[PDB]
Amino acid sequence: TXPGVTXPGV
DNA sequence: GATGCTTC
DNA sequence: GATGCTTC
Repeated sequence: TXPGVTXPGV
């Protein structure tokens, strides 16, 4: 997730 | 070191 | 099955 904690996603 | 899901 | 790395 994020970044942080990508997206999701990417 | 945690860490985290979403679309692709 | 592949992604996507940061801020915390």
